[PDB]
Amino acid sequence: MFINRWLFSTNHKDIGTLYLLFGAWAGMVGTALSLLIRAELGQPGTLLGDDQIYNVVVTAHAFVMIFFMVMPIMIGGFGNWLVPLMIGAPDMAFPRMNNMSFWLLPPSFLLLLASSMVEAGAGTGWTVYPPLAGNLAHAGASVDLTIFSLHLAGVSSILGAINFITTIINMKPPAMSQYQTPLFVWSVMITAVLLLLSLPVLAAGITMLLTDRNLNTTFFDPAGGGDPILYQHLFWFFGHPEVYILILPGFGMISHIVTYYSGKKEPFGYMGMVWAMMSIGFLGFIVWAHHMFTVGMDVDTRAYFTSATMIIAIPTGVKVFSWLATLHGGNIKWSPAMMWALGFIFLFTVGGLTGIVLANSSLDIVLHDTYYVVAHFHYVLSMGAVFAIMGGFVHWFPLFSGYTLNDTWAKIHFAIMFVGVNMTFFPQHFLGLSGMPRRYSDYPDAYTMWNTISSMGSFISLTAVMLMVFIIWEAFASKREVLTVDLTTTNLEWLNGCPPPYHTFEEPTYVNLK
Amino acid sequence: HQTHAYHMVNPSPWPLTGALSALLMTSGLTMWFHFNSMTLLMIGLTTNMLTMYQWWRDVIRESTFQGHHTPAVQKGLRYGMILFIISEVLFFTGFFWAFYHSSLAPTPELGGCWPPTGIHPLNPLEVPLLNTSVLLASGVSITWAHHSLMEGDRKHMLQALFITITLGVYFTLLQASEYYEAPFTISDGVYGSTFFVATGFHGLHVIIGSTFLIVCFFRQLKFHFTSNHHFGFEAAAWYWHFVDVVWLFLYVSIYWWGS
Amino acid sequence: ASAAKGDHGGTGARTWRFLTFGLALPSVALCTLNSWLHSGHRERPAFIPYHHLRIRTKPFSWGDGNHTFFHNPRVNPLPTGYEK
Amino acid sequence: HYEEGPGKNIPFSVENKWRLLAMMTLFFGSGFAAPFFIVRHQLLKK
Amino acid sequence: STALAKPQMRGLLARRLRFHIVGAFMVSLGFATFYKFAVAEKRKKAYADFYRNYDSMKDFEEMRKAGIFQSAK
Amino acid sequence: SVVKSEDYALPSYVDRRDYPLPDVAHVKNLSASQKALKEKEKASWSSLSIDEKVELYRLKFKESFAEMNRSTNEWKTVVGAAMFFIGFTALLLIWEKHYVYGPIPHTFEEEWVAKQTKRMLDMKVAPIQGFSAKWDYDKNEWKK
Amino acid sequence: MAYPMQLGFQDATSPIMEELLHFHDHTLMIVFLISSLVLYIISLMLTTKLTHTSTMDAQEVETIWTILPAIILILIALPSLRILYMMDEINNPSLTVKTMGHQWYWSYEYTDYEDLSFDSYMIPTSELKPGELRLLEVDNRVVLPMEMTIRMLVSSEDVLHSWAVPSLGLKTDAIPGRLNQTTLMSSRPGLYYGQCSEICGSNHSFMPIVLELVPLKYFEKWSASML
Amino acid sequence: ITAKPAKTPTSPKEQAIGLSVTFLSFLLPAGWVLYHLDNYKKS
Amino acid sequence: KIKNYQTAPFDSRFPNQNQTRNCWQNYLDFHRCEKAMTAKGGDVSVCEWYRRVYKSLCPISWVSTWDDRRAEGTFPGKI
Amino acid sequence: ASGGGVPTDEEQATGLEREVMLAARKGQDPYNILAPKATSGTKEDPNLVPSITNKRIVGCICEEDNSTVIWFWLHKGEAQRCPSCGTHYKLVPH
Amino acid sequence: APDFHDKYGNAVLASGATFCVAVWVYMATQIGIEWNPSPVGRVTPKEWR
Amino acid sequence: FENRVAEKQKLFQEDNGLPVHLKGGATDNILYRVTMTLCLGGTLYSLYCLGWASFPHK
Amino acid sequence: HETDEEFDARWVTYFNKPDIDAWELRKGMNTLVGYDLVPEPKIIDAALRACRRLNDFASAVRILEVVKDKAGPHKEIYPYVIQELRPTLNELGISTPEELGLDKV
Ligand code: HEA
Ligand code: HEA
Ligand SMILES: CCCCC/C=C/C/C=C/C/C=C\C/C=C\CCCC(=O)O[C@H](COC(=O)CCCCCCCCCCCCCCCCC)COP(=O)(O)OCCN
Ligand SMILES: CCCCCC/C=C\CCCCCCCCCC(=O)O[C@H](COC(=O)CCCCCCCCCCCCCCC)COP(=O)(O)OC[C@@H](O)CO
Ligand SMILES: CCCCCCCCCCO[C@@H]1O[C@H](CO)[C@@H](O[C@H]2O[C@H](CO)[C@@H](O)[C@H](O)[C@H]2O)[C@H](O)[C@H]1O
Ligand code: CUA
Ligand SMILES: [O-][O-]
Ligand SMILES: [Cu+2]
Ligand SMILES: [Mg+2]
Ligand code: NA
Ligand code: NA
Ligand SMILES: [Zn+2]
Repeated sequence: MFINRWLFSTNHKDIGTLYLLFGAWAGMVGTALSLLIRAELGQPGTLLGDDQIYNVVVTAHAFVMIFFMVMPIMIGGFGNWLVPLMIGAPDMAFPRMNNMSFWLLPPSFLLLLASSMVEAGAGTGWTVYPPLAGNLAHAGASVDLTIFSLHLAGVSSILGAINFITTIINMKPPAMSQYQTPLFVWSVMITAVLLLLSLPVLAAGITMLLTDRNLNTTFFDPAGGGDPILYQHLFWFFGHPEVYILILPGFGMISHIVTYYSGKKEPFGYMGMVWAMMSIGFLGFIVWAHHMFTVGMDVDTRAYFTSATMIIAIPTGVKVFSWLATLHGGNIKWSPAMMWALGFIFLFTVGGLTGIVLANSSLDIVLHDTYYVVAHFHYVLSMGAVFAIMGGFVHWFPLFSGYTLNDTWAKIHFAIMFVGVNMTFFPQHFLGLSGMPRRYSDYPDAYTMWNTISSMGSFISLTAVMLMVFIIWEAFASKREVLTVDLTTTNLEWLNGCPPPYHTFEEPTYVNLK
Repeated sequence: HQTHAYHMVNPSPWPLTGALSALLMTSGLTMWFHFNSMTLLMIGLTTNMLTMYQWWRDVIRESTFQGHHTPAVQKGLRYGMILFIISEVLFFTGFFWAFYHSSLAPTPELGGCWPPTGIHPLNPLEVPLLNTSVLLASGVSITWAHHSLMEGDRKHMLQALFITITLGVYFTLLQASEYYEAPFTISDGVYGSTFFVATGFHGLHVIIGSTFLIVCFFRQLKFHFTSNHHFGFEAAAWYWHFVDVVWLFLYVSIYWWGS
Repeated sequence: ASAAKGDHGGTGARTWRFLTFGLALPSVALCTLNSWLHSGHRERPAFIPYHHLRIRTKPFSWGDGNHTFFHNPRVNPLPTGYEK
Repeated sequence: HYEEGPGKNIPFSVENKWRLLAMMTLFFGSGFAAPFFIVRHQLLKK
Repeated sequence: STALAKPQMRGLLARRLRFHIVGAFMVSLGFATFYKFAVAEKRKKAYADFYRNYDSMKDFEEMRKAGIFQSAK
Repeated sequence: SVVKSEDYALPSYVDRRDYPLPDVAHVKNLSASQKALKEKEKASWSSLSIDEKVELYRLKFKESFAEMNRSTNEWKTVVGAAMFFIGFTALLLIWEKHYVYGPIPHTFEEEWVAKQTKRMLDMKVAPIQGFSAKWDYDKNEWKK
Repeated sequence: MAYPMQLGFQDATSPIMEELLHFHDHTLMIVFLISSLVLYIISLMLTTKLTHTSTMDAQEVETIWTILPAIILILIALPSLRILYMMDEINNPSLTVKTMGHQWYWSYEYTDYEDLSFDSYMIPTSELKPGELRLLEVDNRVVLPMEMTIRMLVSSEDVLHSWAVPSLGLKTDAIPGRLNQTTLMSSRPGLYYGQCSEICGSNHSFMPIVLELVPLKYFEKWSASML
Repeated sequence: ITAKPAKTPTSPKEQAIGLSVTFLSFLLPAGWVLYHLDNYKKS
Repeated sequence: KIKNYQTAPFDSRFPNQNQTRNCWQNYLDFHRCEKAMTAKGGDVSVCEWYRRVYKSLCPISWVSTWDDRRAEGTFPGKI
Repeated sequence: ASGGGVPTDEEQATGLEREVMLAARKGQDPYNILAPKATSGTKEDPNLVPSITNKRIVGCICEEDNSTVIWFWLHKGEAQRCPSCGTHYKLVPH
Repeated sequence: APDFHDKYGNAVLASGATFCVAVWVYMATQIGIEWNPSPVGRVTPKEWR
Repeated sequence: FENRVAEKQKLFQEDNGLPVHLKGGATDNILYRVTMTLCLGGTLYSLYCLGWASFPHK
Repeated sequence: HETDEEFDARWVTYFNKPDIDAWELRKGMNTLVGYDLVPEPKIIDAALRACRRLNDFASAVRILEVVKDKAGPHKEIYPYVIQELRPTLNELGISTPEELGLDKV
C-alpha cells in the first residue's frame, strides 16, 4: 500500500505533497549553501579556499534554490494541489505522466550532488558559460553531471507544462470559460506556456555545450569558428522567461491571499490581471539580451533591449496597483499569510524598480556583474518568490493537512525572516554601486562593513528557517483539526473540507449557462 | 462511481521506472564519456525501452480494451500531442539559431567565409534532393493511409502505411550512407558541428517517428483502430509531418543556402 | 499557387492514392535515377592540416579516441593526414 | 481503499510527535548538513 | 438636551481615499523638490565647482611629489 | 455549540463584522425554558426582560461585535519573541567569530590603515565628493 | 577606488561617468518616489475600519495606472538613450591599447609604434608595501596619458574575463576570438582601479586592473623605458 | 478559520524540546564541519 | 604620404564595439598587397599603411598565430 | 479499390466510451459533458440539479460574463438560493 | 479568562528586547569584529613612502 | 488475420481488482519484476559509481 | 446612475415586503453592509420591522451593531442613528446593544 500510494501515484494531491516535501528538503540544501557563501564573505580574507570551491557553492546555491526549491514548490506543489480543485476537475489530464515529472527530480538532484562530489565541482555560475565550463577549463565529469541534471529537470518541467496546459484548457466545467477561472489557475497556465517554449532552447544550448565538451564540436569554440556569445544568447533566451516562470505562480498566489484576507469575493480588475500576466509572459521572451549589455553588442540592439525591458513595468504596475485596490475597503485580517503578501507587494516593487535601473544599458555597464544585480534579484526572489511561497504555505497548510498552524509562531517567523532578508540584501546595493564584483570569495578592504552586515543578516534568515521547521512540527504534534473556513463561496479549493478526500469531484460541479 | 468523462489512471510503476531510466542513461553517458564504460548506459537504455513499451501498452489496454478514451479524454490527448510537438519545434529552433549565428558571421578561423575554407559541402541536388522527395512522398502516402482508415478500408490503410514506413526507412538508410560518404565530420569545426548535430537529431526523430508508425501498423493489423477512433495514428501522422517540415527547413538552410 | 494539377471535387482516399502513385512515388523514382547517375566517388580532397578542422579537444569515447563515429578512410583524414 | 483525513494523507506518520520529531530532524537536518559535508569532502581531496 | 445633527453617512471610505491620495501626491512633489536639491543639484554643483578652476598639471605634480607613480618620480 | 469535521458541506456559523447575519443560529437545540423563551419572542418584545433579550441574542449569535472585534496583547509576544530569536542569532555569530574565523588580514592593523589613508589622500581618491573631498589639504586635517 | 562605508558610485574620473552619476540620480529619485508611494498607499489601505467589499469598477482607474507609468518610463528612457548614443559617438583616439585576459592576470599591448607588451599581476598580500591596497595593487600598472582619448581593445586568450574600471564607467567583456572596443578618457592624473568582472576560475577575485594616468611626456618616456 | 482544540496538546516544555532538537539538528553538524575547517585545509 | 601616424583611425566599415573584422581585414589587406607587389616586382612599402593599422589593432598572439599558419600553409584566409 | 475490414465505434467501442456514445444517441448526458441550460430560477421554477448522491456542488455565474463564480453545496430537500444573486436550485437525486 | 499574551506578553516583550540589545551590543563591540568604519574624522594619516 | 479485440476487452475488463499493468496475466508480472530489478539494481550501481568517482585515483 | 434617494427607497421597499423571509432578511443586511455607506435610519427602521415580522429579536440587535461597525472611526454616526430610531425602538421594544451590555469586550 505504501509503495502503491507514494511511488506509483496517479493522484494530484499526493503528487502535490511529494513536490512540497522535495521542495522543502531542497530549501534546506539551498539555505546551507547560502550560509556558506555568507560565511566566506562575512570577514575579509579566505575561509574555505579559492574561487573554485567558493563558486561551486554559489553555482549549487542557485540551481538548488531555482530548480529544486521554487519551481517544484510553486508549480509541482501548489499547482498540483490547487489547480484541479480550483476548476472542479477530478485530477490532472495526464495523472501518470504527472508522477514522472515528480520522480525525475530526485535523480536530477542526485546528478547535481554528484557534480559537486567528483573532481573539483562545477564552479561555473548557474549560467554555465563557456569556455570556463568547457573541457579545458573544467576538465572531467562535474559540468557534464550539471548538464544532465538540467536535462532531467527540463524534461520534468516540459512534461509538467504539457499537463497543466491540457488540464486547464480541457478539464473545466463546460459552462466555465477561461475568463471564469481563478487568477492562480491563469498564472500556472501562463507559466506552463513559458516553460514549454523556453526549456527546449536551454536543452539545445546545454546539449551543444555537452557535445563541445565530449564530441569535439565547436559551437562555442572560436578555434572551430564557434562563438562563446552564442551560448549566452541560447541560455538567456531561456533564462529571462525563467525568472517570469519563478514569479508568475507567486503573483497568482498573492492575488488569492490578498483577496482572501481583505474579505473580498474577488480581486480588483480581474481581466486587467489576466492581461497583465499574459503581457508579462509575452514581453519576457523579447528581452533576453539585457543580460548581455557588456559583451559588445551594437548600440541599436542595446537601445532596443533597454526599451523592451522597461516596458514590462507597465503590466507589472497594473498588478501592483490592483493588489492595492483589492486591499482598499477590505475587512483586513492580519493573518500570517497576509503579512507575507504585504511584504511581497512592497519588496517585490523595490526589486522590480532596481530591475528597471539595470534595464538601462548605459548604467548597466557599471552595474553589470556587481552586487547591485545580486541585490535586485534577491529582492524579487528571497523577498518575492519566497514570500509568495511562505504566504501560500501558511494559507493553505490547513487545507493540505487538516491541521492549523500556531498563528503567533507564524507571525514571529515572518518578523524574523523580514529583518533577516532586508539586513542581508539592502546593503548589497551599496556594494554594487561602489563596484564589488559578483562571484568573488574575497573583496578589497573597503567593502568590509556591508559584507559584515549582509552576513549577519543571512544568520538571522537561518534562525527563521530553523524556526519554520519547528512550527511545522508543532502543528503536526498538536493536531488542531480544522472546523470552518470563511469565504468558501469564492475559494472552491476549500469546499471539500480539510484535507479533501483522496478523490474529489467524482461527481463534477453543476454550472449552468443561462 | 464517477459521473464525469475523465480517466482516473490505475496506480502505475512506469513513471518511476522511466525516471530511473533517465538517471541511468545520463549517469551512463557520463561513465561512457569519462570512465571508459558502457554498462550503466546499456542498462539505462534497456529500462527506458521496457518502460516505454509497458507504458504505451497500458495506454492501449486502457483505450482499445477498456474504453476509457471518451471524447473528452481524446481531446486532452490531442492538446498533449500538439504541445509536445511545439516543444520539439523549439528544441530544433535552438540548433537553427546556432547554424545561422555561425554561418551568417563566419569568423577568421574559418577564413571569414561560409562554407569554411577546407569544407566541401554535399551537392543539394544529389542525395539531399532524393531525401526531400522521399519524405514529401511519405507525407502524401500517410495522408492516403488516414483517408483509407476514415473510409473503413483496412487493406489500403495497411498498404499506404507500409509505403510510408518504407520511405522513412529509405530516408534513414540514405542518411546513414551520406554520413559515411561525407568528407567532413562532426569534428570539422562549426560546419561539421551544426551539420551533424542538427541533421542527427532530425535523423533520430525520423527513427522515432518511423517506430511510432510501425506501432500503428501492428495495431491496425490487430484491428485496434475504428474508422472514427484512432488517435494513436493521428498523433503519429502529426509527428511525421513535423519530421517532414523540420527536414524541409534543414534542406533549405543547411544543405542549400549553407552550401 | 494552385499547384498546376486539379480535382478538388473531394479529397478522399482515392485521390490521395492517385497522388501517391501518380506524383509522389514517380518523383522518388526520378530522384533515385538522378542520384544513381551522379553516384560514384568524388575525388579525395588533398590534405591540409587546417586548425579549424579535425578538432581534438578530448579523445572520442570509442576506438583509439582519434576516429570519428562514421570514419571513412577514403575521405576523412586524421589530424595528421590520411590513413596509411 | 487508502486512509483519509488529517495525518493520513502523507507518506510519514504523525501518530507519535516524538518519533515525528526524530524523522523531521533527520529529514531537514540531512538536507542542511549535506553542503557542509560536500565542502569538507572537497577540502579533504586537495 | 438637544438633538444631534445629521452627520455625513455615505462615501466615508471614498472621501478618506480622496483626501489621502492628494497627501500621497503632495508629499512626492515636496520630496522631489528636496531630493533634487539635496542630492542631484548638490552633485552637479560639486562637479562644476571642482573643475571650474581645476589645474590637472598641478594635481599631477602633487601626486608625483607624494611618490604615488611608477612612471614619474 | 459543538461543530463536527464531517459537517463541512453544511451551512455553518461564523462571527464576521462584514457578515452580520450568519447562515445558521449559533444554538439550534433548545431546552424547555429556551423553547418557552422562543414562544415568548412571538409576543411584544417590551414584555421580555433584559436577561431574556440577552439569552435570545446568545442563542442566535456566539460573540457580539465588541467581543469579536476585541484587541489582544499578541503583538507583545510576537515582537518579544522575534527579538529573542534575533538575539539568539547573535550567539551564533559570536560562536562563528570565536571558533570559525581566524585572524583578518594585517592590512586592517591601525598603522597600516593610517598609512593607507595618507596614500589614498596622496592619490586624491574620490576628490570631488567621496573621500579626499573631505580632507582639508591646506590645513592638513579632516574638514569640519 | 571604493572607500569604507561607501553608499554610491566611485567619483567620476571621466565625463561619461559624470553623465552616468546624474542619470542614476534622476532614476533613483524616480525609484524612491514610486517605492514610497506604494508603501504609503499600502499603509493607507490598511489603516481604516471602514469597508467597501462589493464589486469595484476597474476601467477608469486602470488608465491612470498605465499612462502615468508609461510617461515615467519615457522620462527615464530619454536621458538613458542620450547617454547610450553619446558613448557610441566617433571621437578619434590618439592611442590604441590592447588588453588580454588570462587566468589569472592581464596582459597589455601598446603596439602603435613599438612592440611594447607586459603582464600585470596582483601584488600578493604578504608582499604589499605599507599603505598599499589588499587585492588591488599590481606589479605593472597600465600607464596612460591623461586628458586624451584612448581606444582600449579587450580580448582573452583563455576563458571569459571582463575588464572594468568603475570610476571611468568602464566594463568590457574579454572573450577569446573577439576584439571588443571601448574608449577611455581621464579628466585627471592619478591611480584608477578595477577588478575582473567575469567568473574565470580559481583566482577570479585576484586579477585586478590599475590605471596610472600621467601627462603625455611622462607616458612617452615610460613607454620607451618598457621596451 | 476555526479549529478544534489540540487532540494532543504540546505544552511549553514540549515545545522547548521540539525547538531545541530542531535547532541542534541544523547547528551541530554544520558547527562540527566549520570548527574543523583548519583540520581539512591541512590535507 | 600621411605620416605622423598616431593610431588606426576610425573606420566606417567597422563602427561597432566588435572590432575583430577590422583587425582581420587589415591583416589580409597587408599580405595581399605585399604579395601583389612582389608578383609584379614593385615596392612593398606601398602596403605599409595596412601593416601599421593591423599592428595597432591586432593582438600579438593573433598576428603570431596567423603568421605561423601562412608559413605552414594552413592560413584559411585567401591571400 | 475500396473494401472494408475496419471496425466501427458501434461495433467495437466499449466501457465508458461506449456509455457516452449510446447516451448521446438518446439525447442523454449522464457524464456531464454538456453545460446545463438555466431555467428562470424562481422558487416555482428552480434550476434542477441532477445528482447520484444527496449533495452536489453548484457554481453560479450570477450575471453573464461575471469572472467570479459562486460555489456552494446543494443538498437534497427544499430549494436553495445562490448566496450572491438568490437564483433557486433544487437537487434531484438519482 | 486571560490568554497567553495577557499573562506573559509584557515579560516576553521586555526580556526579548533586553536580551536582543545586550547580545548584539556585546557581539558588535567585545569580540574583535573589524567593522572597517570610514577613516574620515577618525584616522590621523601617517607617512607611508 | 482475425479481429480478436472483443476477447482482449473481456480479459482487461474482468472484475479481478488487478491494475492495468498486471491485468494481462503472469507475463505482466515477470516483465514488471525484470524492469524494476534492472532499475533498482542499476540505481544502486550508479551510486557505487558515484562513490568511486568521488575520490582521486592517482 | 440612481440618486441617493432612489437607492434608499429601493432598500426600504426591500425590507418592507410584508412576507419577507429569513433568508431575504439576511441576504439584504449582508449585501447592504458591503457598500461604502452607513445605512440611513429609514432603511434600518424597515429592516428592524422585518425582524419583528420574522419574530427575530436577536437579528434586530445585531443590525444595530452593524450600523455602529460600518461607521468605523466616525463616532458621531451611531448615536445619531439610535436617536432617529428611538420611536421605533420604543414601539417594538428593541433594546440597543448598549442597554443589553453587548458593547462590552
Ligand atoms: C523572480 C525573479 C526575477 C524577476 C521577477 C525579475 C524582474 C525584472 N528584472 Fe531581473 N534578474 C533576476 C531575477 C528576476 N528579475 C536574476 C536572477 C538576475 C540575474 C541573472 C544572473 O546573472 O544570474 C536578474 C538580472 C536582471 C538584469 C541584468 C543585470 C545585469 O546582469 O547586469 C536586468 C536588466 O535589465 C534585469 C531587469 C529586470 C526587470 C526590468 C524586471 C521587471 O520584470 C520588474 C518589473 C516590476 C516593477 C517595475 C515594479 C512594479 C511596478 C510598478 C509599481 C509600476 C511603476 C513603475 C515604473 C514606472 C518603473 N534583471
Ligand atoms: C530562488 C532563488 C534564490 C534564493 C531564495 C536565494 C536566497 C539567498 N541567497 Fe542567493 N542566488 C541566487 C538565487 C537565490 N538565492 C542566484 C540565482 C544567484 C546567482 C548565482 C551565480 O552567480 O551563478 C545567487 C547568488 C547569491 C549570492 C552571490 C554570490 C556571489 O556573487 O559570489 C549571495 C551572497 O550573499 C547569495 C545569498 C543568499 C542568501 C543569504 C539567501 C537567503 O535569503 C536564503 C534564506 C532562506 C530561505 C529563503 C528559505 C528557503 C527555503 C524554503 C522557502 C523552503 C520552505 C518549504 C516550503 C514552504 C514547502 N546568493
Ligand atoms: C541518421 C541519423 C541518426 C542518428 C543516429 C546516430 C547515433 C547518435 C545518436 C543520435 C542522437 C543525435 C544527436 C547526438 C549528437 C551527435 C550525433 C550526431 C549524428 C551523427 O551520427 O553524427 C556522426 C558523429 O556521431 C558521433 O559523434 C557519435 C555520437 C554518439 C553519442 C551520442 C551522444 C549523446 C548526446 C545526448 C543528447 C542529449 C539529449 C537531450 C534531450 C533534451 C532534453 C529536454 C557523424 O559522423 P562523423 O564520422 O563525425 O562524420 C561523417 C564522416 N564520414
Ligand atoms: C532510438 C530510440 C531512443 C528514443 C526513444 C523514443 C523511441 C521511439 C518510440 C516511438 C513512439 C511510440 C509511441 C507509441 C504509442 C502507442 C500508444 C497509443 O497510440 O495510445 C493511443 C492514445 O494516444 C497517445 O497516448 C499518444 C502517445 C504519444 C506518444 C508520443 C511519441 C513521441 C515520443 C518521443 C520520445 C521523445 C524523444 C525526443 C528526443 C529529443 C490509444 O488511443 P487510440 O489510438 O485512439 O486507440 C483507441 C481506439 O482503439 C479505441 O477505438
Ligand atoms: C553556518 C551555520 C553554522 C552556525 C554556527 C553553529 C553554532 C554552533 C553549534 C555547535 O557546534 C558544535 O560546536 C562545538 C564547539 O562549541 C564543537 O565541539 C568542538 O569543540 C569542543 C571543545 O571546544 C570539543 O569538545 C569537541 O570535541 C569539538 O568537536 C562541535 O563539534 C560542534 O558540533
Ligand atoms: Cu578573470 Cu574573473
Ligand atoms: O532576468 O531578470
Ligand atoms: Cu532577464
Ligand atoms: Mg558578465
Ligand atoms: Na572570504
Ligand atoms: Na482521423
Ligand atoms: Zn448566483
